[PDB]
Amino acid sequence: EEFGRAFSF
Amino acid sequence: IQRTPKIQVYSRHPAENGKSNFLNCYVSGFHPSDIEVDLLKNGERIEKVEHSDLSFSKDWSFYLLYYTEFTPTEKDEYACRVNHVTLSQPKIVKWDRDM
Amino acid sequence: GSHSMRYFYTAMSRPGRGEPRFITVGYVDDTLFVRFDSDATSPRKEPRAPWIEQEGPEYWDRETQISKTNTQTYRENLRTALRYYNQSEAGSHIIQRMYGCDVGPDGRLLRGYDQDAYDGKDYIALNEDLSSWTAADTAAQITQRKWEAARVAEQLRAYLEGLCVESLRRYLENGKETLQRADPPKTHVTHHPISDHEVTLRCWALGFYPAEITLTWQRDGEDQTQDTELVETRPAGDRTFQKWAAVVVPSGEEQRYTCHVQHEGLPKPLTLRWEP
Repeated sequence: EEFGRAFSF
Repeated sequence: IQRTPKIQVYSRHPAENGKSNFLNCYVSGFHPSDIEVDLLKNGERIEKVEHSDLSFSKDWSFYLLYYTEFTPTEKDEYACRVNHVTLSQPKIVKWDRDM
Repeated sequence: GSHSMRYFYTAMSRPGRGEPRFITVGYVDDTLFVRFDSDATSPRKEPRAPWIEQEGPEYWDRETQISKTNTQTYRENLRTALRYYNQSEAGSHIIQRMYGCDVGPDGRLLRGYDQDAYDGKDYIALNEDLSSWTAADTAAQITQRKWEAARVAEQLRAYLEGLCVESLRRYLENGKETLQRADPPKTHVTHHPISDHEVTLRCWALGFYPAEITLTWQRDGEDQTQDTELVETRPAGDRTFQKWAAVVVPSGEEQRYTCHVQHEGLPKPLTLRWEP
């Protein structure tokens, strides 16, 4: 299962 | 900047005339990812060739497997034709059942 | 024995040919189990291995949403990278990410990973301590400052020590028939005369899994590293891999050469020789 949070550059 | 592809053409199982097998063309170590690969039978492009999902190695270079079912013979010649931005002309690698 | 789970992202811009393509592939060791392609007719996470198909409907909806959100996030990252590097909007660029965890036989976390690259070069990476970052340049340092300010490392650490190892543990159980089965290499040495003074001995390893393997040629008990042609391990297409190592030896001296094979599927390293 993937990490469900995204963080932009 | 850019890395040219390494190319290997081989069969899934040991070659044996008359026996169905799988012809593979493994392209790896390239960057960027766009790449054109054709499998050839006696110089002509084989249709309905399939390939794996784009993946990459620890050094970030890409790799893909192109393959097609085939029944080898003594006369029929096979090869893999590859083009990439790093190649001025398509590179053709012939299948050698000993490689 | 030891196992790993890794997710690989590739985001590629293509000015003039629509929005950047986003692809994700997930692996457990050398087995692909899930994929996502934003260029698909109906983009969604799709199973690529039998053992993952039993995951519930919520699993697939959550996984698909993560990827759809990522498609948008990475298109933004690509626009940001253009600014960070003072690049125009006319070229094609690529952002890649690989993250995941390694577990030992007991299933406990061995190491966590999270690394990003821009146009094939290292950009930023989570250090092994899972609390600090390593930026490759001043552009990545900009992202580092943002992630440090947002405590991103703390959030990833929580994931890597929990859900990552927990899900991998479940996948190993559900797919134990294959994921926990090592297939040893089938080996043989071929003899190919080059001239009247030298011949080629090729040591073959076929049908093995996982991909990790070691093939070496020795001459009178001495490794011939600098004198051995070793091709890259390649996929057979049936989950297994292939590899060979070759050395050019003087005619009549073939018996002074021995091939050595190491694979986790072998209870003991194997020694082979040309069998005329």
